[PDB]
Amino acid sequence: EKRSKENLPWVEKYRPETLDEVYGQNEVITTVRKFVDEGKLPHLLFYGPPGTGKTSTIVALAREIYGKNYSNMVLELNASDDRGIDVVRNQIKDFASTRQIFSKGFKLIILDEADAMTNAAQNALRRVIERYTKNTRFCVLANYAHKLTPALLSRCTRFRFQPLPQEAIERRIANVLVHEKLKLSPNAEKALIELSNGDMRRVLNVLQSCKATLDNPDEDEISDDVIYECCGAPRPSDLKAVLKSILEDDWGTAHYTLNKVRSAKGLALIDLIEGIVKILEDYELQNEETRVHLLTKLADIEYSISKGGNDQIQGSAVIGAIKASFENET
Amino acid sequence: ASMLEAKFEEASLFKRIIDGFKDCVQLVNFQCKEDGIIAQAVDDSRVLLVSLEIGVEAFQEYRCDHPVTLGMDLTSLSKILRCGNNTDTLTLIADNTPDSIILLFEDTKKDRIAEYSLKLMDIDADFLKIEELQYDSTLSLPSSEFSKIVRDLSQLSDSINIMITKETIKFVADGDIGSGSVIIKPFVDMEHPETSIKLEMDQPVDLTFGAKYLLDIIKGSSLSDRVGIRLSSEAPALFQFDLKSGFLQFFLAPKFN
Amino acid sequence: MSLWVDKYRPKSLNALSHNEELTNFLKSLSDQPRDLPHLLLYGPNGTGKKTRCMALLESIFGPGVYRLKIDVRQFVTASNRKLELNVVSSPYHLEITPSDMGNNDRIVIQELLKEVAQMHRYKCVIINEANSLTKDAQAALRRTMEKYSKNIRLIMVCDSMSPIIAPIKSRCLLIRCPAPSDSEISTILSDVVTNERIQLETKDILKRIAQASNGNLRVSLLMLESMALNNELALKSSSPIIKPDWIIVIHKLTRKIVKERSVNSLIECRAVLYDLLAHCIPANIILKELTFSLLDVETLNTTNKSSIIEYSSVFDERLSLGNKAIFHLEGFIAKVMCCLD
Amino acid sequence: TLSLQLPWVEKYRPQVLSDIVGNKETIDRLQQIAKDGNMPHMIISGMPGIGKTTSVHCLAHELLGRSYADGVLELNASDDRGIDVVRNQIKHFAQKKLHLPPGKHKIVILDEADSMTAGAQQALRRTMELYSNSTRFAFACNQSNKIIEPLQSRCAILRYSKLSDEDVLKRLLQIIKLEDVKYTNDGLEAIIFTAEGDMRQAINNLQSTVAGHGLVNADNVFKIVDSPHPLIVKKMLLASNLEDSIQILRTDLWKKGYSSIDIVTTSFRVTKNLAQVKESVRLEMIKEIGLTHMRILEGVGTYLQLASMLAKIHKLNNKA
Amino acid sequence: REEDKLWTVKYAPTNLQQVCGNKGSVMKLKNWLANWENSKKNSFKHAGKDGSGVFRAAMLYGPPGIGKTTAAHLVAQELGYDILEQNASDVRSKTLLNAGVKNALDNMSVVGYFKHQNLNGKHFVIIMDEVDGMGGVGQLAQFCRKTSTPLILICNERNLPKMRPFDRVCLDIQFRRPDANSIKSRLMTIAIREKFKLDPNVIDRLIQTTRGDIRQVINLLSTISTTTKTINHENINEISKAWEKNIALKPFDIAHKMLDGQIYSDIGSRNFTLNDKIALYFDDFDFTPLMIQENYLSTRPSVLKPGQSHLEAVAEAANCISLGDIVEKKIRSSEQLWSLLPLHAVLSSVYPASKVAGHMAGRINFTAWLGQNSKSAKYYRLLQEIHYHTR
DNA sequence: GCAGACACTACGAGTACATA
DNA sequence: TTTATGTACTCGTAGTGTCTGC
Ligand SMILES: Nc1ncnc2c1ncn2[C@@H]1O[C@H](COP(=O)(O)OP(=O)(O)OP(O)(O)=S)[C@@H](O)[C@H]1O
Ligand SMILES: Nc1ncnc2c1ncn2[C@@H]1O[C@H](COP(=O)(O)OP(=O)(O)OP(O)(O)=S)[C@@H](O)[C@H]1O
Ligand SMILES: Nc1ncnc2c1ncn2[C@@H]1O[C@H](COP(=O)(O)OP(=O)(O)OP(O)(O)=S)[C@@H](O)[C@H]1O
Ligand SMILES: Nc1ncnc2c1ncn2[C@@H]1O[C@H](COP(=O)(O)OP(=O)(O)O)[C@@H](O)[C@H]1O
Ligand SMILES: [Mg+2]
Ligand SMILES: [Mg+2]
Ligand SMILES: [Mg+2]
Repeated sequence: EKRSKENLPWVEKYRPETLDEVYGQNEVITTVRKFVDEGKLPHLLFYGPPGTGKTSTIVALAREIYGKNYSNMVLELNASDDRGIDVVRNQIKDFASTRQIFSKGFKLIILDEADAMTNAAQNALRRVIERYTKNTRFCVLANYAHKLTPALLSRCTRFRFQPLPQEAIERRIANVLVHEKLKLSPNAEKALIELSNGDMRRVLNVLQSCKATLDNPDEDEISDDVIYECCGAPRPSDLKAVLKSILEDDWGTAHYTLNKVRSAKGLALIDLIEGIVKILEDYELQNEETRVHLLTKLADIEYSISKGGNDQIQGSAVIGAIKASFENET
Repeated sequence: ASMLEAKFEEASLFKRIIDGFKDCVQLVNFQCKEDGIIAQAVDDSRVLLVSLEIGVEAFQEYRCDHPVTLGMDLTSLSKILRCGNNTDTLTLIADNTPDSIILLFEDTKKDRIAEYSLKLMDIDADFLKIEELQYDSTLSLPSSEFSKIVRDLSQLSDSINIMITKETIKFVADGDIGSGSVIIKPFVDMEHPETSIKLEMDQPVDLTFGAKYLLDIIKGSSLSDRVGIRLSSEAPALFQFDLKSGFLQFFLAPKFN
Repeated sequence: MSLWVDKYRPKSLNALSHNEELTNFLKSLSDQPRDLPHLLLYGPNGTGKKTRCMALLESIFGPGVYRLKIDVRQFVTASNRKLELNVVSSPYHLEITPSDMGNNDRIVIQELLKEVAQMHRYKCVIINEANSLTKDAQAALRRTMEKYSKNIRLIMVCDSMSPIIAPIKSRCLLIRCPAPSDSEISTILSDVVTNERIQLETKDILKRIAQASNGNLRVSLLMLESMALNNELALKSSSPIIKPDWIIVIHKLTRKIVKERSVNSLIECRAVLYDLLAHCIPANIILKELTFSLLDVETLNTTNKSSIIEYSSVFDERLSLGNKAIFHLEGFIAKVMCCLD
Repeated sequence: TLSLQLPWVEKYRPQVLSDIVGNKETIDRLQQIAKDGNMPHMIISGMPGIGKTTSVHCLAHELLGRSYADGVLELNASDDRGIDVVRNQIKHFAQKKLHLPPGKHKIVILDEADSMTAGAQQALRRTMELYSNSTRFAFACNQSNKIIEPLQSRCAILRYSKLSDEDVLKRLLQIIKLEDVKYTNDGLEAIIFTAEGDMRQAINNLQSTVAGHGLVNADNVFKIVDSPHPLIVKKMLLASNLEDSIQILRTDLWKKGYSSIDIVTTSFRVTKNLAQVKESVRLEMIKEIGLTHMRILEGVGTYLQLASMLAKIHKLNNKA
Repeated sequence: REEDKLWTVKYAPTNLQQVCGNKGSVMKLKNWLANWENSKKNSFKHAGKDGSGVFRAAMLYGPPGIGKTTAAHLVAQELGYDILEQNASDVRSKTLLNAGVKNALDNMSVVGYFKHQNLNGKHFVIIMDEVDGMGGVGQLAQFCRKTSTPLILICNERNLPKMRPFDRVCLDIQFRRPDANSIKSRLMTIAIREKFKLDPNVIDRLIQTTRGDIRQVINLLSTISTTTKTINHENINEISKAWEKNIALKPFDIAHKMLDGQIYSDIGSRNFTLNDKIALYFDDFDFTPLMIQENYLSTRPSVLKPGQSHLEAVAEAANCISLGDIVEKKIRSSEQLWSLLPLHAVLSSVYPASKVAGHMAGRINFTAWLGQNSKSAKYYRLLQEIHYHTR
């Protein structure tokens, strides 16, 4: 690292250095603290969506158990490091079999993003874990469970990291604003909550980019308007107006309204499709055929947009799909 | 001109020192100071720890006012040392917190001059203060004898168990082919002072070690005529190879159970 | 050579008596070649795109582009498979095609374009049949022409636009090559025959060749040469319009599909398809010919025609995303049999 | 850093054949082999965590005693079991002359035998056939399909089945009485339901609940460990109302932090393992789930894709 | 000794009159090895009565555990020929094979000198048991061309292409599944010798489920007699289900089982669920998609829905075959998504064969897309050659 | 000591698997 | 038998090194 902090992104600057600094997962953190205070630590398996605080939790845990130099006492392997079955047969076996080199303690092995390991590597790791579990504990961080061997799943204690609720994001945002001498309006905070979609890195990145957006970093408050231009996400009022124009107004008015909304501040049809999806999910529909047609046609449109294409034709397709789906209901 | 200057008497010394622990370690963290140059490096399995230290007396000329952290890579370092005549005089050159160092492979003493440079590597791992402690035993046997014993026993088992009890060194390695039980009785000789099995005793020790790591240790036996092994039940094994002005330890971690 | 298709080819833009507007546009580009961008000529095959490319090349530098040589280049891939693909090189330009196996033409593109970019300031790189690229070599090309441009230039020739990805369309200038008019086909054939020694009863034969060729001048010249050889160098007004044996096989398959709509006839259809795929034919053109020959049968209905064309579109989409074309073609024939029955 | 207490999975591992619960006939046959001594070559197969390798180790311990240090050669995936460097090891071990009791033989525990290559098993064929008097083998593989048919032609097939709820409950109650932790029958049945006949999972969940809340009551159990998502997926796919299926999807998987690809794979597995609905209906369900799977793997992973998958599954299920 | 030896070892046949079934094959082997020396004196320029005069080498194949090794051993020992066996436990590499029994191809038995009237106890009979456990096959074939000693080979599957050079260099002797009567008699003798009762109707089901594997039958008898010496007709189904052998299936038989109309019936799906169909596909995942496509349109369909003709079912199966083509293309590409194999299994084998299931119109034909594709690839190469030459 | 002999590590080409 | 990367295994070869010897 260079120049200590203040030269890092807010994602890597506000990384929790203690188990007390991890928010949201209250149950998991309390259970882990009880585990390490009572002296028992089984093979841990942390599962959850990206950005929920798995590797931060395990790094804080290893820092708490050991001294400051946790990296000198932990064999932390990642997908960047080669993890073939020869690596399991040699490096993992030697680290598990031998005694600690710096003090008296149990060896800890952290396998971040272990879902990328091959099937044979996991098969070897099975017996490696089970044989030398007396003085060596394995931790597996996996975003995807279908890539893990069921034998490996049946061996490690499963901990699920839920997406961060509202209160955890609010507390972290309050801490960040206190540190950074920054002010932010509550409606902007709610917009950040809706924009996060359970991710914390998204929140930190949007805060950093919005502080960069302001001409004067101090004094000026971050409103939801600044959030919406900086992220580029559609405003809820724009989505409501577009949906109303589509539902009631005819083709000329609806097409002109959608084009004007998109060209006002450079909206994309994506993020607008699932904004409309959220708004329509907030409706009650008497006929299931409306739901079926909406879901199928909008999924096809989103797939086509993901593959890329002509935006005008896709917008016309969106309008046609919605208007054809809300006429079968009556 | 440059802040850090270290002109070796010969490139052979540095080549031998690097090749001593090149195989067992990938990343090396040199720390140049006015007292000398040290290098604390850890194996990938984090079992075998190497602590190089070269005194100021092994350099024909040496000067380094500001402490420098030279994190490097032994593969590319050995590749750089591979090219260049061994009789040539190497001169390590570095700047004030640089991105690289300069290897003066000055051929003979005139004419050809080389300027091989290796980009410096950002190793943020601080040096580990594992110097020594109250060791239970302190033996000292010739490097050739220890290397021969380790090479003979590695073919019989995957683990060599070193036992010291009542002024006696005993190596045992039980495996599939057989079980070696090479034993050594301490002695001293005035006729040939180099071969002398020195020993000290506080408490008996029964520590087992891997075979490949011990082979990695004995690969460095060419540097020193004598090797000093110190063991303890609550300390990693120490293998102090004595150099012309410094030393080269090997902190090996024993197996448990 | 003795073939008339490669004996009379216009070397310069002055001899391009095909399209006045396209020749004028190419001459506009050749007026100041110091800043000529990358081109991409598209249109029906047989129009003469390569002729325009070579004419523009010799208008940029000078005479001598038309002298060519063969230089086989050894290329190594994953494992140790050898797929040595020759390049038809020349002074002042370089001609390449993705005739190599499609799954690993990306390496051919990568190292060959990197080798030619090691240095009359630029060497044009013509890529025939660019629509056959597999969206992986095009990814390399995206930065290949963008990074090094003052030293290398591309004239990317392809007969279709759909497989070419959006960035390649974006960074390349688009030039359109319409097919010749029937009057122009007849004029070109008349000039060829009066430079040749074939006797014509009436120019109606040239018009019939123009109508049968369907805007394809290359097959028009080939058919004229074949007829002249078969008619003892004296064309007859009653000479039947000879078709390629491939067209005959397609039409016989269409007749068998139309008349008999049983499973056994589908078995002989599968056998004929196996033979045709063994006869070096792309899947897109054979499905297109089968579809358009099916729609030309007069015993069909408009509903059957609509169903056939819709399933033809579906199975052509399947061809664009499939490996073994025989399954898709057999499925299309099965659906056609189901609809007609 | 204090020395860790051994986990209850390994602390209470059985050491005698009597403590293994489930598959009473197989355990009794193993006991009769143990006192008889005439151990044949056997292959042990079953789902993970039901007591395969522990029975092998217990039988090896019981048949031969103080000779356990050198009279048994144990191999596993961590050892580089290849055709060349390892054929010599078993060849020497079988050719090794060690004096046993009259009715006992050397044991070669080729643990996790489904991961070996074909050539290793081809050599093991004649290795087993030659020295059948001196050494005996013991394969312990999760899947018996990888083992070639010549190896199956000279082995005793011992198929373990998933543990019944009564046996898991019995051994669990034994563990509670040895550990003296306050328990409620509702919590125990919650542990049984969560384990799905996987014994090690039951012990691990018991550990987590005991050391997380002290009491193993059902609320604490469901707080610590979640219900198995295959059951939730099966409930979602079998619902009759599309709104109900969408609500189950969202609330129980999307708001609980489950990846879309995990939901799709679990839906495919549930559909292929489901039997209530008609075979053809399962075929179109599998086809649609696979189309959504291709969409997910190609890059677009969204709640909308899963919602469309459920909508089309309801289209096929409701018969238009 | 007794009680400390495997049942499949102590009850091994002692003479050629103790082999269960395969009397014709053992008789043929005995005739061939009893007349090899006459063929040697004839210099292999003509055949004999049964044709043994042209082939100095023979090879034995069959299902496992039927008696190939025992027949070879007894035939070699009865005439006194000294056995010299090579096995998969030892190296059969080309260099070591040339450094192994290559000199022994025309030497003499020194132990035959020391052992011993035994007139023909002074020669090598060479035994490559487990030939399939392999340029070893080329060296073995070249040995078969030139050998001065009796030579036989034991393998399991002739149809593998790696024993294709053995097509006409050996006297093939085929061993089949033995008839249940001899095995019944042998198990009666074994049961009355080992104190446990056996019920005659049980042997038929044991052979049926074990698929004619006598060694596994003996192992089953031993294991059952460990704790329950009495074998009756009550637990016969329990034992058969517990010891059922999940043998792999050949591509033609895979196509036959996939196209059988019973498995897709309502009653037939209780035991043979679609999971079993996926497992059956996964045995040979490279030939099943090709095998299904080439004979899904040459059957009488027996699972036609009401109001649906055979052509409609053919088209609806072809649609999913085309979908499976795209799935395979995504699987075998740069992305390399091998988690998509179960989907390809359904879309390429199960669903297309779930609509055209029934008895064969003709018979299952080998895949022709491989040969057609190879010929097309060569024709493409020759087309490229002439295209570049004339350019 | 130079020469041969020796067995070792290192390297390269080929084959086969890829969901339970 | 084509497939089209990445992984793992296996073998074979070429040198490279120290060890015996005259
Ligand atoms: N519960 C939390 N409390 C505070 N900060 C958090 C929390 N969860 C995530 N973060 C922040 O998110 C940043 C990156 O997330 P990490 O926890 O390091 O990675 P991760 O959450 O495990 O996601 P993956 O699966 O590794 S990509 C951290 O540096 C923290 O600043
Ligand atoms: N029948 C049983 N009785 C008692 N404990 C059991 C039983 N089955 C499993 N266990 C426990 O399961 C743990 C180890 O089970 P193992 O036998 O090692 O799993 P496994 O059968 O080998 O499955 P895999 O394929 O190796 S993951 C120990 O804590 C045992 O106490
Ligand atoms: N026909 C038979 N009659 C009696 N016992 C038999 C018969 N065939 C096999 N056995 C028994 O099975 C044992 C082994 O038979 P083998 O001939 O070795 O099997 P195999 O033919 O070699 O098949 P492989 O080599 O495993 S593929 C013999 O020792 C007998 O106990
Ligand atoms: N202006 C023209 N006058 C006469 N013939 C022409 C003209 N332009 C093209 N051709 C004919 O077109 C043929 C070459 O076509 P080609 O460039 O191969 O088509 P494609 O590029 O579609 O394969 C030549 O034989 C040539 O006679
Ligand atoms: Mg992480
Ligand atoms: Mg196990
Ligand atoms: Mg045999």
